[PDB]
Amino acid sequence: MSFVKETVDKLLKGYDIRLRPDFGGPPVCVGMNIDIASIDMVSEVNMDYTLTMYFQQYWRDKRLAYSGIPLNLTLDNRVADQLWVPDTYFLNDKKSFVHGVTVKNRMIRLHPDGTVLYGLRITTTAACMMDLRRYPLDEQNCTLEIESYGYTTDDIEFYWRGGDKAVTGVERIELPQFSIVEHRLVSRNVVFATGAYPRLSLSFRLKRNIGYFILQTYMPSILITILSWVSFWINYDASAARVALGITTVLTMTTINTHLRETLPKIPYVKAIDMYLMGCFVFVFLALLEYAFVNYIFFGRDVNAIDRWSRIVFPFTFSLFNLVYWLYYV
Amino acid sequence: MSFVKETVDKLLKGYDIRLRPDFGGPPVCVGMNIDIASIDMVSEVNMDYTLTMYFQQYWRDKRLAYSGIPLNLTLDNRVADQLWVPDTYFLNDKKSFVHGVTVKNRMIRLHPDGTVLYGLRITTTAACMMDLRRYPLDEQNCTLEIESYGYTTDDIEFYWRGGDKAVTGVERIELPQFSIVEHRLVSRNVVFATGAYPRLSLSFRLKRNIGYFILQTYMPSILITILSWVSFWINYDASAARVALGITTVLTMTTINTHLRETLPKIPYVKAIDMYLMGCFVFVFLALLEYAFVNYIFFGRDVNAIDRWSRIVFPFTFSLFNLVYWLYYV
Amino acid sequence: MSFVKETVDKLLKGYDIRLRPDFGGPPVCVGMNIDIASIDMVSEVNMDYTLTMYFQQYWRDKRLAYSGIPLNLTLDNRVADQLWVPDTYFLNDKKSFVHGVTVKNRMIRLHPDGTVLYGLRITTTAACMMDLRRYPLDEQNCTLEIESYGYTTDDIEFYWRGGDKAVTGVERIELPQFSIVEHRLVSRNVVFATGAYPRLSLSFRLKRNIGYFILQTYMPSILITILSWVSFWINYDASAARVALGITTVLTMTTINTHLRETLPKIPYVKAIDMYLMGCFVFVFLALLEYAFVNYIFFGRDVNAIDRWSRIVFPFTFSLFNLVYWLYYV
Amino acid sequence: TTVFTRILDRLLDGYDNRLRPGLGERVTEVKTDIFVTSFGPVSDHDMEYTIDVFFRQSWKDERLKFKGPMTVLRLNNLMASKIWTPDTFFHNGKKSVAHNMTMPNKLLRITEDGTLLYTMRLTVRAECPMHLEDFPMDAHACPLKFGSYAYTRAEVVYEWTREPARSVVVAEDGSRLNQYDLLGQTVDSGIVQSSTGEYVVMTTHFHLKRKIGYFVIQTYLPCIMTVILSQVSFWLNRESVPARTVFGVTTVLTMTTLSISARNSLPKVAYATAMDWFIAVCYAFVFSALIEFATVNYFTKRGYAWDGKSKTFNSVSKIDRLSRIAFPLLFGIFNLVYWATYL
Amino acid sequence: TTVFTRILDRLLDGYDNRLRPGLGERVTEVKTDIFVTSFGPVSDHDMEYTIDVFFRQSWKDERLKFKGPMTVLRLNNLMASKIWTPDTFFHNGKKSVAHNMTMPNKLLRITEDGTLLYTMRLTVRAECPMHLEDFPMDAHACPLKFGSYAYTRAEVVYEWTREPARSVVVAEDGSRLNQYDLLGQTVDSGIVQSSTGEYVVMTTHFHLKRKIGYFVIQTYLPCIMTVILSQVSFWLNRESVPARTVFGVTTVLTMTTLSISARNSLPKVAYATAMDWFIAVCYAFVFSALIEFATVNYFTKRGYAWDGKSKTFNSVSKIDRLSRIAFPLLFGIFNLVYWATYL
Ligand SMILES: *[C@@H]1O[C@H](CO)[C@@H](O[C@@H]2O[C@H](CO)[C@@H](O[C@@H]3O[C@H](CO[C@H]4O[C@H](CO)[C@@H](O)[C@H](O)[C@@H]4O)[C@@H](O)[C@H](O[C@H]4O[C@H](CO)[C@@H](O)[C@H](O)[C@@H]4O)[C@@H]3O)[C@H](O)[C@H]2NC(C)=O)[C@H](O)[C@H]1NC(C)=O
Ligand SMILES: *[C@@H]1O[C@H](CO)[C@@H](O[C@@H]2O[C@H](CO)[C@@H](O[C@@H]3O[C@H](CO[C@H]4O[C@H](CO)[C@@H](O)[C@H](O)[C@@H]4O)[C@@H](O)[C@H](O[C@H]4O[C@H](CO)[C@@H](O)[C@H](O)[C@@H]4O)[C@@H]3O)[C@H](O)[C@H]2NC(C)=O)[C@H](O)[C@H]1NC(C)=O
Ligand SMILES: *[C@@H]1O[C@H](CO)[C@@H](O[C@@H]2O[C@H](CO)[C@@H](O[C@@H]3O[C@H](CO[C@H]4O[C@H](CO)[C@@H](O)[C@H](O)[C@@H]4O)[C@@H](O)[C@H](O[C@H]4O[C@H](CO)[C@@H](O)[C@H](O)[C@@H]4O)[C@@H]3O)[C@H](O)[C@H]2NC(C)=O)[C@H](O)[C@H]1NC(C)=O
Ligand SMILES: *[C@@H]1O[C@H](CO)[C@@H](O[C@@H]2O[C@H](CO)[C@@H](O[C@@H]3O[C@H](CO[C@H]4O[C@H](CO)[C@@H](O)[C@H](O)[C@@H]4O)[C@@H](O)[C@H](O[C@H]4O[C@H](CO)[C@@H](O)[C@H](O)[C@@H]4O)[C@@H]3O)[C@H](O)[C@H]2NC(C)=O)[C@H](O)[C@H]1NC(C)=O
Ligand SMILES: CCCCCCCC(=O)OC[C@H](COP(=O)(O)O[C@@H]1[C@H](O)[C@H](O)[C@@H](OP(=O)(O)O)[C@H](OP(=O)(O)O)[C@H]1O)OC(=O)CCCCCCC
Ligand SMILES: CCCCCCCC(=O)OC[C@H](COP(=O)(O)O[C@@H]1[C@H](O)[C@H](O)[C@@H](OP(=O)(O)O)[C@H](OP(=O)(O)O)[C@H]1O)OC(=O)CCCCCCC
Ligand SMILES: *[C@@H]1O[C@H](CO)[C@@H](O[C@@H]2O[C@H](CO)[C@@H](O)[C@H](O)[C@H]2NC(C)=O)[C@H](O)[C@H]1NC(C)=O
Repeated sequence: MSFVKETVDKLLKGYDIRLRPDFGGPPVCVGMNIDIASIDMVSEVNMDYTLTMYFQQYWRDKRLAYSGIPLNLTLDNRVADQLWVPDTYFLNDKKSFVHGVTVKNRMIRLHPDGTVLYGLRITTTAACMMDLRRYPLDEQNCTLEIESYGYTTDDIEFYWRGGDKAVTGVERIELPQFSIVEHRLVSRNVVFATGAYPRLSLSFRLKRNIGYFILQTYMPSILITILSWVSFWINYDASAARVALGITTVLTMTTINTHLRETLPKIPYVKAIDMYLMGCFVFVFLALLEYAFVNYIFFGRDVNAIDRWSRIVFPFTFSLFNLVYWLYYV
Repeated sequence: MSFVKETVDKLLKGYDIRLRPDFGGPPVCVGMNIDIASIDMVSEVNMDYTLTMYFQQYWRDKRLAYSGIPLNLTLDNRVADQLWVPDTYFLNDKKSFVHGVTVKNRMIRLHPDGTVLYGLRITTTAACMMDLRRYPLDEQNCTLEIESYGYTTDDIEFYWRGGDKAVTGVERIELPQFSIVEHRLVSRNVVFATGAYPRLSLSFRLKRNIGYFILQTYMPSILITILSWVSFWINYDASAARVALGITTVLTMTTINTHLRETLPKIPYVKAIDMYLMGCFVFVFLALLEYAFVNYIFFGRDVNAIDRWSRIVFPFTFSLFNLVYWLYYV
Repeated sequence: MSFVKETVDKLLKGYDIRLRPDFGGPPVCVGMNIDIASIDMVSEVNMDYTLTMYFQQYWRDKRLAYSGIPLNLTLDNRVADQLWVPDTYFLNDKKSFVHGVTVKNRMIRLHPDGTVLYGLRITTTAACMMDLRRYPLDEQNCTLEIESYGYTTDDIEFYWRGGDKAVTGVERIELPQFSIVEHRLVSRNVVFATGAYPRLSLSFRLKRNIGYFILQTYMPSILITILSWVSFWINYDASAARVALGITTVLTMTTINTHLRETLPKIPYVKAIDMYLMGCFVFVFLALLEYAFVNYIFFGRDVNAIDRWSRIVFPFTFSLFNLVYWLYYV
Repeated sequence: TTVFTRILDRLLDGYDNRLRPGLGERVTEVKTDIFVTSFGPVSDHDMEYTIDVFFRQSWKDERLKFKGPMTVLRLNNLMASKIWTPDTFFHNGKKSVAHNMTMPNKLLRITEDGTLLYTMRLTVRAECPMHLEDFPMDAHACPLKFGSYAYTRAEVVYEWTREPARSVVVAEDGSRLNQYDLLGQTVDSGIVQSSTGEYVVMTTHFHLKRKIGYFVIQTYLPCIMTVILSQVSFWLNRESVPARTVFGVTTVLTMTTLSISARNSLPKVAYATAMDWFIAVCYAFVFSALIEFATVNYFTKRGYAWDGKSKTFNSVSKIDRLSRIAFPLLFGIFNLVYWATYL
Repeated sequence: TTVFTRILDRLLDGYDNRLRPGLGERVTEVKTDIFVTSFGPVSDHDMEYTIDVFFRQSWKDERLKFKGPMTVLRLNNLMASKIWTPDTFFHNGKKSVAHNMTMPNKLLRITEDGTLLYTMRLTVRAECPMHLEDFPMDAHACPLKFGSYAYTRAEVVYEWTREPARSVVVAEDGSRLNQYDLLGQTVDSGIVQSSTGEYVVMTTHFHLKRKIGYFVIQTYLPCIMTVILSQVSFWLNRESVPARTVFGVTTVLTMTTLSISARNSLPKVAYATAMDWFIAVCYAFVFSALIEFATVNYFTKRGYAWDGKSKTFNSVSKIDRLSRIAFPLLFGIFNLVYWATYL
């Protein structure tokens, strides 16, 4: 055990953590792979998502090569403070942390040739600007940008270790509201005022689950809309009954819209849910407005003809609206 | 690498982080430039906005001059804790932090002539006192005040490094609710009881997007107000129908007003949204009063004239009210 | 100050923080007293309360005895990190912190004989399981359990310094929702697998105030119930008036329960508030159902007897229900 | 104290805390047990639960053997950080808390033989994936998995201090659950393979069953009473059109209010739970009650009701007479099928 | 800069930051003043307020005398933590933040005489107990007390730097209040005795007056306009029973909705405030209006209204004729008595 202890002491004796490997030489190549433990929250209100992952980085540091020990030295995570590590950060993250119970979830594993394995368990909230025009029939694309903060491409280069197999665990992920249609790994360079920087991107394509919205949002609106047509089958002279049905369904539609509208942030552009809810709101609005013409055209001055046609036009026009809507968004 | 390692150790040996460059001599000029990443939030309730940026400080320190190396030393971020850095703070900042995953989002770059470039990736929530009288048709001016905490202009000077180009990334800002109309850079000296302190200010002007409030707030109120006029076309003897319509519109209007009370702040004065809702509330209130006068003038004591007269004046006066409202605010 | 500096440095020379006073000898006796500053919050939803206090601990350490200075040496609070302090913790605390503005709210005061006074200003959110069956007419017993994490009674013993006068400031506590009825101090030795641990418990008995609930819960429910009886005084033939009165009271009663559904917690069993609301809901349900029986007997298959008798039985039985409810719960 | 102090300073002499005991020589065996002081609240919205535990770890380090008057030493919080301890973490943990009031809530003991007992007090938030198809009559097994983050099974293996059933102990006053009952737990262990190698994983499942009383008084009873109230319209005379229209339409608005609120407490899942079907069927009944009157009113001939002293009058609808039986019976049957299926 | 560097090292030569100046020799006199950059929001629910200050403390430490080219030195944040500073704390503070972005927001200036100026930028949440019986027409004096945590008045005494009135300064743009007006401030000092000894306390009271325009447009006007609406029922004919029953009952529901929400903003206090009495009276007026019609309907004979041409018809209720005057007048009187009392 002391032989190993002496070896580790030698490596860190005179070790300069302020200098990257091969300082002034060819850029150090850093390979990364990720194991995704879970995706926890995907919030439209905050336009972000939470991600718990195992984040591994591989690079070769000749200063950390050792011989005579036919084993890979897994060391206490507190040794990471005594080594050079890439200044990797997540360009689009909002808030992130490394877990610290019972100790900091950090791993340092050395290999004889000088390869360093640096693993972290990270929960990161990352910004995902979502396009909600087709919501809730929408498909999103959320990314995770991995870039070096200080070092340019002359000093550090990134690559996915293992190609398209560099990210695992995606198939096992279960989201209460989305399905992972696909994921991609990209590698590129980004040019700033201070120089070019290496970039690694991980992106997912998310398709939203529509079944939930049918029971919560679409179904109550559909039934109230059908209810508003009950007015067309009541006698023209039942003013109290037809107004009470008409005005209470208009109230009901507002009730439906209000306690649903708090599920979405203040996003001012037209969405798929808005068009359907407003389509049904216009219909109930017209059903109550239709009786104004019916009542006036009898008492103020044929009457059954207008109601008779409404018994067909309103069901027909609503089906035409539904056909156009679903085809356009599906 | 040993040559550079000894070069750096030479600089820090005898270095005094407690003294500013040219201490007791001419003030140290610190140049600043900001690369804005995003404005995550702008909250009226808390009256603040969240800003993510790369905050860079640029000054000259003769004690860090190095010779023989024709390169700009990019060092590990941990070396920043061993140098002198300005005591810059954000005056109107409520809460802020430097991102710390995977490492501290901090950058130090040295130059041969002793010039230090110091970059930080900062998320800050800055206080923004808002004038919401024209809300939601309001235009806000939210600033960031940059100052030295414990140095005066006899010791430190601030300037925007690059003139009007010292701030970039404004076109990157994607606020769902606002649009960045303009930004300015201001340099001024702030005089307190303790002395005069250099000050730099970055300010944005925000114009709120109105489309959401048209669909969500204004349009329902317009349709309910129109619905209240359906009473004028019903028989004067349909008391149950006309009272139920009128009273339920009042209840509906309160529902819009009361639920709007929870999302909006406790700002105790009349705003643009209040004037439209109160205008629409008065119109539906008067329509309910209109039938009461019709009902009273008939049974308590003409009747058809009032309904005929109300069918024109109410739609006309509401259109005039809208015309005066939108001209005075758009 | 020269002599004092020598004495202080002498005590800490060779001082071993890792060892308790009289380590390997008789147990160290730690006297405690608490000065409560405020009980900020008591939340039924989170099942916890917030307590700010001044927490003093007294013990004798012969390693810290000093002579020749006829003064009690109050030392900068940072010296506490250099001394041995008890490993005291609160067994039922959820979130707690020591205040740290302007400096750490901590005190060390040495005495010539070696007595150490160690005081902290702590704000702790402590878990308090609550039996809310009699809510809002309930009395709660919240506690604070003080234990040594590591040592056993062979090593450390706790006692209340000053007996029942150990805790002060209780009489000055004002809570908007509760009133402190009593407090007790208990000393006991909790037993686990590891061994016996010293324990001190400070407990308060809270009796909830009823004024808020009378105006917010009981009074609206009572008035709606009395309003439902108005139907008994309307003609049986006025079906539109009596049904609208009856069903709107049912709707109103659910409005109270649903709006108080979100303020109240998710505690799934029958509480006192539930019984009163359920009782009132049954009375208004029966008043509406009473007219259904009146309508069916007249139109379907005397009639005035049911209404005349309902004008007495319903007010009487509600009074009888109230008498039983209030006597049982008060 | 001086004699004792020298032993401590000697213990860590030449001691490297970066190397596990028996490095390159054998497998470090860690014996663990848990004492749950309070099984905290469970959150359906976040699909997580809180748990307060005394996490006890035990292992052997020959480098820490000592001789002296005492056979057991209770180390300070500072000593535990000077020596090597297992890097145990929770696999499904979300945001755990190590309590630091007033001092670090840790304890390290050493026996003369070199056996280390190491305890800490933690509040752990952990992932509990919930299949809520039978909600609110559902049961779940919330897991708690832990192991070494960095050391593979060839280096560090975990085990339970005693029999696995007796290794996870819950305090008698530990249940901090408002809506669940802690039926019990099962204790197991296994192996997990990842990109960095194979690791020993110690697992514990807490079996929870949801209390239904909240949803009966909040959701089921109002929904049942609303359905009953919709059927009370069948006993009103057919000629009271405004009264039976208000009756039916306002019962529909009550179901809409109840249906929306019930979902908002649920996490945003996209399948039908048990409560969804009950609400959907109740919605259909209340919907069908207003459609039934639409049919009755379509065959009413006279706008006036029976005057009480008999000009012809409308007969009592045969649709109403059958609905007074069919609707209560079908709803009664539906409740037996629903409640027997899920209970 | 070498000459300057040497002086700094010599200063802290043998300096003991654990001992206050003049320990065992005299009483340390700390001179304090506060500059309020922003008087943050006030939370009625939590009964606290936020205040952003520049907290300046000044005292003399003869151990830090120096001689050199300059007469005043500005010390970096690292130097301030190396010396002895007062252990000042806020007695009624709940959670305070010493900002640390980008660097520590502290400042230590030393004059050759040995005088130290020590400023820090703080955000303080403080307890402000409120007597809300006059709410929303209530005024409060929110306090801000501070002193030494560990040093008794025999060791450390605090004084204001200049005239107590001029020692606390509020920046012109410093008002960050939404619903309050900062009327002014009174600055005092005194002695508070506790279990550990007598301590000096510096106190500042900020006199706040609540802005009422919010509750007038959110609560008072809807309540007043609903009460007026309930009285509009008096002008309908007595034969329209469904209309006047719907009218009266929905105004009761509106009062219930207004009463429930108005108290949600208020902290859960068990006494009656100025808004509760106004709402209770409005509730009684709306309740009585529906009871008024119940009495009118009891004395109605004919179920048909006046035909409009002329068989007998009901006469306009004498209860209605009087209620059209008494109800508006009594509410008018109540408003004058109510507003004149609290305004
Ligand atoms: C979510 O949305 C993001 C965009 O915001 C998508 O990301 C884009 O993904 C595409 C691939 O689907 C990327 O396009 C590819 O870029 C590769 C890298 O380009 C860099 O390196 C090359 C040299 O290798 C340089 O020439 C170039 O300037 C860059 O520096 C290319 O190698 C790829 O080439 C492929 O296509 C070409 C033809 O176009 C072939 O000739 C090649 O052989 C090869 O097949 C390709 O162009 C794109 O760069 C990404 N954009 C960003 C901003 O990262 C995500 O894909 C999307 N998520 C999902 C799930 O759809
Ligand atoms: C949001 O609202 C803030 C205010 O709350 C606006 O900030 C103000 O912006 C204006 C410019 O639009 C500033 O006015 C300019 O100030 C400069 C700095 O003044 C200091 O330094 C000079 C010496 O250089 C001193 O004399 C002076 O006392 C200060 O110490 C001036 O240099 C500018 O002068 C220019 O215009 C004048 C004519 O007005 C010419 O005579 C000059 O030659 C020169 O061209 C000018 O006065 C103002 O100071 C800012 N106020 C604050 C508090 O920062 C934001 O602009 C606004 N946001 C948006 C988007 O509009
Ligand atoms: C909130 O609810 C908690 C319980 O959940 C209450 O706490 C209990 O309080 C009672 C007193 O009111 C405690 O009973 C007392 O316990 C003392 C300690 O017992 C320990 O030590 C003895 C040996 O000395 C052991 O046998 C025992 O097992 C314990 O280890 C006793 O010393 C007390 O006895 C004294 O009084 C009795 C009369 O009451 C005399 O007969 C005795 O001679 C002696 O003078 C007494 O038994 C009880 O232990 C507490 N329980 C817990 C769990 O702490 C709180 O009181 C309640 N809050 C309020 C405000 O009421
Ligand atoms: C402004 O103020 C903020 C706090 O409000 C400071 O942030 C703190 O910075 C210090 C110094 O870097 C941190 O202390 C260090 O913590 C390391 C461990 O941190 C991890 O674990 C903790 C929990 O235990 C987490 O809270 C944290 O997020 C990390 O996950 C230690 O390893 C460090 O010790 C090492 O360095 C010291 C240096 O003296 C050596 O003595 C040690 O031997 C060892 O090598 C160190 O203790 C502190 O954790 C930070 N707090 C927070 C909340 O993040 C800013 O630094 C400060 N800014 C300036 C300019 O001073
Ligand atoms: C969702 C249900 C939809 C049902 C749709 C049902 C559609 C349908 O068929 O309606 C016609 C009839 C209406 O019955 P109902 O009794 O209401 O109507 C009577 C019927 O029209 C008689 O023919 C009339 O006598 P007459 O000969 O004119 O002198 C009588 O006049 P009056 O003497 O009273 O003035 C009417 O009242 O109903 C059934 O036959 C089904 C009963 C069982 C229905 C069971 C339903 C479960
Ligand atoms: C809170 C109210 C409590 C009321 C308690 C009960 C108070 C009480 O006694 O009411 C009944 C009485 C009359 O009520 P009202 O005028 O509405 O009823 C008329 C009355 O019954 C006449 O006697 C009838 O004529 P007739 O002679 O039969 O031919 C007439 O019928 P018709 O001619 O139209 O066909 C009825 O309409 O009202 C008062 O004295 C009001 C006093 C001031 C009340 C001031 C209240 C503020
Ligand atoms: C140091 O503290 C001790 C304890 O508080 C002081 O002893 C007290 O002296 C007063 C003198 O009137 C007595 O009335 C108390 O009963 C003593 N307390 C105890 C616990 O014995 C002591 O005086 C303090 N030292 C100085 C110099 O003030």
